[PDB]
Amino acid sequence: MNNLYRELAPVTDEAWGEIEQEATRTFKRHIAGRRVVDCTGPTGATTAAVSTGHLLDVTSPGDGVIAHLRDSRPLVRLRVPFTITRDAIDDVERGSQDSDWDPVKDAAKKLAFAEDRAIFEGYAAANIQGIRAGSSNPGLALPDDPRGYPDVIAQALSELRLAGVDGPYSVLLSADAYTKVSETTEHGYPLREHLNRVVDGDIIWAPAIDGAFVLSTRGGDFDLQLGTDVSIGYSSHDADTVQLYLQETFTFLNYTAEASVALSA
Amino acid sequence: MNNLYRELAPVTDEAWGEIEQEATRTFKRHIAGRRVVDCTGPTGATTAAVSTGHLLDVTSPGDGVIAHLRDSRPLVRLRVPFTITRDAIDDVERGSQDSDWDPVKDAAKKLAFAEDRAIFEGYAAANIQGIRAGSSNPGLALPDDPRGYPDVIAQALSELRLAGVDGPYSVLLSADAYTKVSETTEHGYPLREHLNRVVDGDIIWAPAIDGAFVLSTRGGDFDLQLGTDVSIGYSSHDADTVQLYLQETFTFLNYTAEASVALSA
Amino acid sequence: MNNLYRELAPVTDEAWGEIEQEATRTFKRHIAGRRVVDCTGPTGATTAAVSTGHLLDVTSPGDGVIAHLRDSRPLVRLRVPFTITRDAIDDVERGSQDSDWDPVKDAAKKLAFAEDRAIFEGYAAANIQGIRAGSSNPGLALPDDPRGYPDVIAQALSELRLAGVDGPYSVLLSADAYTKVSETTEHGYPLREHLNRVVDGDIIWAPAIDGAFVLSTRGGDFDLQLGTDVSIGYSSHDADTVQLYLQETFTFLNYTAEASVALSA
Repeated sequence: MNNLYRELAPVTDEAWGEIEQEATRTFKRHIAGRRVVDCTGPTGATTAAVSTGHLLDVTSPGDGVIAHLRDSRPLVRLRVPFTITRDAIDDVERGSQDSDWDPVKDAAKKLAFAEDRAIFEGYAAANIQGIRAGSSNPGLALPDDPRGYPDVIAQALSELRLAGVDGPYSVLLSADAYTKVSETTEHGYPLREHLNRVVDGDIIWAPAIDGAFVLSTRGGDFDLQLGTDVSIGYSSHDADTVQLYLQETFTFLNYTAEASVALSA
Repeated sequence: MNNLYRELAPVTDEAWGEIEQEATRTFKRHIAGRRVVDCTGPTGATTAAVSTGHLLDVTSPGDGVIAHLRDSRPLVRLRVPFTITRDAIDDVERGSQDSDWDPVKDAAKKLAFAEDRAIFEGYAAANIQGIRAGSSNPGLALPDDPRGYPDVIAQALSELRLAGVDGPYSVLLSADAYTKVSETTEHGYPLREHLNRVVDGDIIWAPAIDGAFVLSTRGGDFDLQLGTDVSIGYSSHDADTVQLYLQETFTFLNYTAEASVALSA
Repeated sequence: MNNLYRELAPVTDEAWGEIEQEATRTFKRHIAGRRVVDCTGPTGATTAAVSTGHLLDVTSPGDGVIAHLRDSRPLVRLRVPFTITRDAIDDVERGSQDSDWDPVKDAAKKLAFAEDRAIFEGYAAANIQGIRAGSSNPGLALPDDPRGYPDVIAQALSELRLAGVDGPYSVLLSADAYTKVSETTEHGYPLREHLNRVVDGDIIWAPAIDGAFVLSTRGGDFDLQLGTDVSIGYSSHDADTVQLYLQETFTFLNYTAEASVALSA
């Protein structure tokens, strides 16, 4: 057995396969960060913190001793509990499709949005600085006319060039901002066909974040430290329902404050 | 012999080859569904229904017994009768072309439109829910200016993204709506060259349906269960004509109500 | 794991072996049908219905299309819940006999009687016609003097001969009717030794049914379609008791209405 207690769940292996596929697809769909950032681990269940390598002054233990407490960032565990009906589970070994995995999908969306907001917006209670607060470049703003977005993006890319940051650059837009750039034409010309040439990397739907971000993807600038990847485990059950949860443990380290521009909403 | 009774038809093998080729080409041309939906079977002549895996409460047979009647969806057989002249058949072994297979073509069009309207518009008498009624996403509408269609399509695709549905997405338009998007330019730029980039799958002529549909083609969301594929069989003949029919038996299962948007006319 | 959730039950493997043996013996003892009828399957967990091969007229989907909905009979699942004490289970690995499996026995009796009454008496809520309602031969009656039973049975067998139905014929009697024919002598001669020669097949105790039935056992006339054979699974437990259930899913098809005579009580 294992800390997930899957062997205790009234969930047949076919329904485990279904819940795993639904969670994996929904998380991969909503998660923006792991396309951009370097993705280190999973280092395992025993990793509690990561070495920042820095040292902190602390009161000496005794005469003439110098004491430096070593700095580290703790890993945070996020867990989203979700309840699936036993009806939907038992239907699976009867060969069903259209078992209602909407609790799994909504849970995986909440988890992906919590991770992505920890990465980009920061999560103070975990001491995750986040790309927005950890960005040294001038904060831009998106206009109300999406036809201006290639201007603000070429501005941000000129900030990145002047800051000395290599490509390949990539741009992340919030869900509505991506809708706008998906509709928009300039004089009938597809404006995302202009963006696909202004931006030499990729243009990414990031529904969790606010405004937009322009980033380098040269590597080494952003590091998502996974302790444990997205895991499905058992909480409880009753006559009608099984309480499961989605869980991961991670921390985000922002190594290069110049490597990002925040485009505020 | 066989339930088609082809051996009883006054139709030479060359004219069977001609009628089969005409029916196959005309059905493949008109049928939209089988390009989008997963296409399971033909499971054979013995399949009468498909397991939905669900269970239905029914009155118990006796004290303390629990009885659950198992849910299933019946297969429907569609048959279109068509009459070809014996003149046109006997001409075939004389090496003719321009034998009048227009009855075969009109029959294959009626059959393809009946299948596609069962899939998309639903067929109440078969308990086929259909994608339109079985779609949970907000119902859109097409504008009178086709230059607006990339907007309504990027709207529907944003609904699909927000609903968490993967691509590759595809768009089906009714015959006139496809004519309109085939003509249209925006500022001279081919508007279907914009659509070919907004839509990462395919843009499909679907003359049977009303308005338009935007769908995912990731698989597993729509399942056309063929009992028997399109089959040509013999009904009767007289001195001048042979009554044939086109027939198939199928059911359509709509597993993912979120995976579709109906764009009403 | 599996839809029975046996791995979740606090029931040691020795007590599983005991409960399986008690259920199997008690079901085989009470079940009359499966000695007479052909017994097809178990076809598996995915079978929801059986093809009757017939076709049903339904409203056409469109001009000139002919639509026939295919007829099928749904499978019914019967479940009898039964509670065994954990005392009786834990006694088993201590090497006990006279663990109180009377809940298992009473459950297997209720299940066997529900199946046999579905087969013979019919089960309207499952659309099981049943041999009694599905018998075309004249309905006989049993007399109050069991010494008349060889007469009524030779009458029924003459009905079967005149109806053109082969042997080997068999006779099923309700529990008291079998008691009566077990006691009875005519002039000291064992009357079941007369019946063993009037009836060339077998004489069967059928406690579930009313009156008696005389049947052919040539095969092909009666078909019990098992989806899943008698299965033991776990519902819940507490500190003192385990709620289990006995379950099967089946349907009965009565192919030859002339092949049976109902001898009413």
